[PDB]
Formats: sequence, C-alpha cells, structure tokens
Amino acid sequence: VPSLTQKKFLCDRTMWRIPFSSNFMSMGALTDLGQNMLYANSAHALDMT
Amino acid sequence: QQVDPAMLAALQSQPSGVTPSDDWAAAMDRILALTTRNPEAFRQQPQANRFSAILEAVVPSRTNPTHEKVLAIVNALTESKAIRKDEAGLIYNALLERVARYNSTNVQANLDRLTTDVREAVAQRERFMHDTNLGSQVALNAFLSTLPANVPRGQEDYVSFISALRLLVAEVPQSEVYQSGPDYFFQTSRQGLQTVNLTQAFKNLQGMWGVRAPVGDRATISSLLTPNTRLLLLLIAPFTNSSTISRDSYLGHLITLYREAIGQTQVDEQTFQEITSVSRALGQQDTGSLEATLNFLL
Repeated sequence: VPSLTQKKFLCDRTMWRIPFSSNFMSMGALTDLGQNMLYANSAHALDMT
Repeated sequence: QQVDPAMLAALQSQPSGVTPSDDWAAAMDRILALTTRNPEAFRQQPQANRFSAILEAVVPSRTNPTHEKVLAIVNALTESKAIRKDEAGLIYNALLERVARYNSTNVQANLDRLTTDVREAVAQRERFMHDTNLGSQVALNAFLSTLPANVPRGQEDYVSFISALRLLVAEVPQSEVYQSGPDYFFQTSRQGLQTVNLTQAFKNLQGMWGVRAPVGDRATISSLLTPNTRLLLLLIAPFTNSSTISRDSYLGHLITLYREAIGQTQVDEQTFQEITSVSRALGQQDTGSLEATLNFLL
C-alpha cells in the first residue's frame, strides 16, 4: 500500500542552548559579542518571540 | 631565613600580578607600551582585561592597609618568639579587632611608625647575635663582680686569665653563661656539651695561681685539681697566647701543654682524613679500617 512519511526527533533531558556569541562557539564565559557592552548603559530590549 | 618581617607581610597580602590599585607605577608602565621585555603585550588583550586595568590606572582605587600593616607587626612579634607560632591566628584576630575599634587618623599613623623600628631599629637583634651580650657579657660581668680581686700568690696572672676569659665569650656567638641556682655555669655551645661548673672552678683555682711547680710531677692533681677545671683550662687554651702565664707556673705546665694536645689533633685529623680515604682507594675492610687507625693516633 502507498505511504506518506512523517517524522519527528526526540531529544529530551536537555535545554536548547543559543550562545550569545558571534561564531556561536564556547570560547569563554565572558563571551565574544557580549563584552562590547561592558561600559555601555544602553537599555537593549529584545522581543524574543 | 629572611631578614625582615614586613617583606613577608608584603608577600602574604599583596597581589602577585601587577595591579594599579597598589602598584600604579608598574601597571601604567605596561599600558602605554613602554617596557623592555615584551613591550607589545597590552594591545592584544581584549576589552575584558583592558578596561579592567586602563580605567583603574588613570584613577586609582582607595584601599585600606589596616589588614596589611598588622601582619608587619604580628610577623615581627613571632620572628622574635614573643608569641607561639600556633597562636598568631588569634592575635591577628584580636589586633585587627583592636585597631578597628579604636581607629583614628593617629593609630593608622602610629602602626606605621611601628612597622619601621621593627625594620631598622631591630638591628639590635642583628647586633647582639654578634656581640652576644644575651648571656655572655652582661651575664659574666656579674661573675667578675663576684670573684675576689685579692689573690695572695699571682696577683697579675689572675686578672689576665679572666681577661682572656671575657674574650672567650666575646669571640664566640654561640657560647653563653647564666644563673641557675646559687652558681654560674658556662656552656661552649647551645645544644652543647662541656658545661663547666664556673663557680666550682675558680674556687678550685683560688689559692693555686702561684705554685712554681717542677716538671717531674703529673699524678698529684687528682686531689688538687678537678676535671672540669681541667676542662675549663681546655676551653681557655686556644684563646691564650704564650704571654699570658709565661713558663714556670703550674698553669704553664697545664695551659701550654693543653695547646700542644690541641696542636696534636688539629694536624692528626688531616692525617685521619687521609687514612679513611685510602681504604677505598686500594680496597680495605671497613670494619678493620678504624681499629688500627685510632691506635696509631691515640
């Protein structure tokens, strides 16, 4: 009998980590793209939807 | 091992890396890129460790040396054994409570006067390790203010023997005299043997300084001398030249002959160093490398 396909992926026990960096790597704790705002009192908002 | 205690206070409370909060002249020395070894080393640090140093150098922080000035005192008291070493974690836990209780402009400047005379006026502690009047000069000047200066026979050699005994406790930093019980003693070394009973020696030598004894008398002084007096004369022998007690007193039969007995061993030890090194140069039984060696030298 013919067949459509349907698929998912199970990945439990963990988060979804988005790194706030530039190359999205783990270079350090005090990140790459983050540390240009060390002495910037600059109220960034974000509409993460 | 160290000389100064405040350097160890500057080793236990200062940052090892260069910071502009305390050593500005070395932290600004490398921001402007003017250094002999590795000059170009501050541009290539990122915005993390530039602004965390370049802000703090053109306007320094204002820290408190109260916790550091007391370690230059608490160490200076435990170097001289005023406090037990098991105890300095309590007194710094009590001095820091003290000088923060009664703090002022004055006490912060009064500790700073006291972390200087434990540096340059603690040179007395460097002084009487050399002159050793810890227990050798002012503890023996009570002994020379105890002996009677009126000896009937030999008035002149009595005050030249103790003139050579004050030189003994002066040219030796380790030797010291002391008051234990009703009599004074004298040890040639700390952690040392050969304690002479100094009161029971000059009382034996009293009434003895003029004898003019002949040279055919050896085994009489078992009822006349005492072996510690015979050992005190051994300890006065290397610091006694040939002009102290000249030739013909019985101490000239003792002090001159004790220098010859020391004069035997100060060249036969060099002989003994040769014999114990040629037993492994030709091959010799090391058990029988000392039995016949000592019998040739005694």
